Amino acid sequence: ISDKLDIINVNVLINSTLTEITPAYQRIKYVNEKFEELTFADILDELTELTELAKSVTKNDVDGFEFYLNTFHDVMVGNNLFGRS
Amino acid sequence: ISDKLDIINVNVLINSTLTEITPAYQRIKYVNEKFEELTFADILDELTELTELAKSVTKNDVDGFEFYLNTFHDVMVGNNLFGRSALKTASELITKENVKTSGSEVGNVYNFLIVLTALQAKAFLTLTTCRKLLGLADIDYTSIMNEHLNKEKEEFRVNILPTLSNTFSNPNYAKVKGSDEDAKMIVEAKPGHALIGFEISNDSITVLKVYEAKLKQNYQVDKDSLSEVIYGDMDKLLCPDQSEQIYYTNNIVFPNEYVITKIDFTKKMKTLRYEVTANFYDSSTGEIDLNKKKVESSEAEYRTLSANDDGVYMPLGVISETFLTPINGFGLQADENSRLITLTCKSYLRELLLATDLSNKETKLIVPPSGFISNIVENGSIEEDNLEPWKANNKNAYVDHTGGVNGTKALYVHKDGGISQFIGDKLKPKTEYVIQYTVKGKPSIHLKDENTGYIHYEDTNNNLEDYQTINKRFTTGTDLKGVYLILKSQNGDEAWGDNFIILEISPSEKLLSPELINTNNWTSTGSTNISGNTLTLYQGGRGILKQNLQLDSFSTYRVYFSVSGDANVRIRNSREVLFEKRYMSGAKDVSEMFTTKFEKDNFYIELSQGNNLYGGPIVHFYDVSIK
Repeated sequence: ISDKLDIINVNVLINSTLTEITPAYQRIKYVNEKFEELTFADILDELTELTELAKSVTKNDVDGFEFYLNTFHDVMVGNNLFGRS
Repeated sequence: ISDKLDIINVNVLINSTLTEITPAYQRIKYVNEKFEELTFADILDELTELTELAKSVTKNDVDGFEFYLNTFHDVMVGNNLFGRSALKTASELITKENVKTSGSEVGNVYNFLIVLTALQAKAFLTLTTCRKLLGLADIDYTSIMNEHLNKEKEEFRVNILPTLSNTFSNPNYAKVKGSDEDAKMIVEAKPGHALIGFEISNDSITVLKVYEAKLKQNYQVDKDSLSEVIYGDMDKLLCPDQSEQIYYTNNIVFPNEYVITKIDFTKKMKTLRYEVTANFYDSSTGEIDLNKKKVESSEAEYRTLSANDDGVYMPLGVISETFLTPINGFGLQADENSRLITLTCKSYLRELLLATDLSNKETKLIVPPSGFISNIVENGSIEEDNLEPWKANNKNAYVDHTGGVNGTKALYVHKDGGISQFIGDKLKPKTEYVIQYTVKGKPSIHLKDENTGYIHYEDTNNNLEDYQTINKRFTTGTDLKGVYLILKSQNGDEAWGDNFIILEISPSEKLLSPELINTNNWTSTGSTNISGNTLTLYQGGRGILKQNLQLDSFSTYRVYFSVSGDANVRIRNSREVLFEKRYMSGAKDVSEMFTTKFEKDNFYIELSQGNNLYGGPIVHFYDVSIK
């Protein structure tokens, strides 16, 4: 029973870190997977479809890509409400 | 406490998967539900609103609809921060909360997978529809959709399916009491058919509803061959009521390529004993050959429910995989501490999946129908507003839409014009039938024949202020071809009903018990005399009355004696004994139950009494019989 309780507590802490980090993680993963060829270093179609994305990524907003990067770092280090990393 | 901890851990994992997947899920669900008509294949207003929506859907952003689709797939497969998959946690949950579930774990988890894959497919469909509606260039999302669905089904096949059970039991229970009147049942399928599901329902009378169908490929089912059968003596067979009951529990399991086709319950002397037959089925073709394997309930494991005034808990619900499939195993379990009875079958769904859908093939899985297919009263529920089957004689008694089982269209009657439906042909003579219907008011139902004044079923005088569901049984005996159902109002009042059902229950066979012993086969030795129907052993002689018998395999029998004097009786084999007793002085009358076990060979009854200097007196047997 004590072993089960240890596992449950670890899972609860994982739930907390997920609540904190999952949106930034998912958005970073999507943007990375959708800019592989360009960073790896129909044509006009893909170029326009990725230029729209680029515009959506460099946009300086409260919910911008830079916001998600900074929050990812803060949750990695432990700059949270409760000091968990 | 450990069980509670398991439940809590499963709930925590569900919380994690929710945190990961709930936004994409909600947005996909909303977009799908808001693009139904367009993908189903004020005007300008809705078109402009859906053009704005489409613009909001095809927009390439970090938080676009494609982003949510990709994240949904990634959380389904397990491409997360910590390598957990929504499918694994969903399977864990389902495996835990399978309390009142009708199907198996394989079926439930695969139904979860089906609903999610359908969500994703419809999401891609509405995405393409939006792109077309706006006028943009086709991106052909079929490749991405196929990749996602195939990877998800592969996740399920590899990491989920191997650890799921394929056994399904009955979900619910009901208190019931039945007659111990030597009942018998034979749930049998047509020679070229198989059993695929059962449904036990108890509204007012208990009824079993068995399905049958032909198979095609890899245990698939022929949708153009579904058939139903109804049985009524299911409560009389699984209930002790007054004087105890015995159940021979044993989980028959046949090898693969075999499909159950018959189940014979034989209730002889308060012992419930079922035998199952399984025909051979070729996985490649859809034909079931007449190569049969028969398995019975093993003797050594029987459980007895003692007599109790309260009724026992009999199964209730749909005993069937989430998708109709052949049955590979069958068993019955009984619990005395709770007086529970559970039917538990074992299906082939894993094989069908591994051979078809999980191989990127095609499948048409049939869901257990929640209504009687064999119903002979067309449009009984009266959902189609046009009463083409039914009809009204006089300008009254019409379709009251407000009436009926909540959201339906009931039949109504006011003055003297009754609504009638012709159902004379689709019947049989002297075969039992079950009628059922819900009604409100003061109705009057009659199954009447225009020719001859025979009145099969009649129901009158019922001040049902609220909706009440009547179920009765009856028989038929007349021309039949001129019989039809009629709904009028008692005297002159008004009333309306719905949910008309007339089922043809299969006839129940009476359990025959052979006499087994005849006076003409009494191998006697020593000083002993058989006079008509009496046996006499003389004291002082080393004589005995041995008689050979022929007993079935795992059957039960009852021996009746009326003895006077000191007697000993032993029903036994050469190496096993079924019964043995020396009643000593008192043996006026005695009935004794004895079983056979896995023997059925060289069984004999010995009437004997061994003593030395006892000479003169005699011992007498009367009415010695095995039944």
